[PDB]
Amino acid sequence: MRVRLSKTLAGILRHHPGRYGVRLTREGWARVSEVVEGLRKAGWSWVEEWHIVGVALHDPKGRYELRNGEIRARYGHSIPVNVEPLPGEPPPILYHGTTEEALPLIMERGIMRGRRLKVHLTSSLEDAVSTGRRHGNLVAVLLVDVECLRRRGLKVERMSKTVYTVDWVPPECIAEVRRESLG
Ligand SMILES: [Cl-]
Ligand SMILES: [Cl-]
Ligand SMILES: [Cl-]
Ligand SMILES: [Cl-]
Repeated sequence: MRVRLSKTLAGILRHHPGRYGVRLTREGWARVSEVVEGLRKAGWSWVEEWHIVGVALHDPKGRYELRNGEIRARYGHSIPVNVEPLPGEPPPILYHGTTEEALPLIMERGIMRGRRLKVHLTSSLEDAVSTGRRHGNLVAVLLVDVECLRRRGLKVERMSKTVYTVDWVPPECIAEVRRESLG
């Protein structure tokens, strides 16, 4: 964390900009120079703007967006911001990675947001597993019926090539559960 630049940047842009001296607009935008200065004040003496540009442009998932001198995270916020969705229709199945410990409550009342503003879904099975493992448990992957969501009046918004958001996933819209412990 304190050694991982992209992980630290995601935290600044999604959860806690103020303690790095970073101001965000209500669309999530930060000045890259202000991000670099905030990281340097926090002890990252070697960080330069070309690092932050590369964290964004070489990110494998499209976590970040640049615009002349500014940067934002496209999704994952716990800070209230508005990010406009990308064009594109979601595929019929999306994945959500979680823990086996969370399954009984998910089965009762669905997937609900944690600290983030929205529930996040991915078209990449690999990424769903990686995300579940961050919750540090036996990983469970939920296969989510996207048109079930839309039939329930939930908008499914594309925030990056592979990541989509929704307010809530009703338990009826969970098509399949795959448990790590049974692989
Ligand atoms: Cl968001
Ligand atoms: Cl708005
Ligand atoms: Cl926007
Ligand atoms: Cl999420």
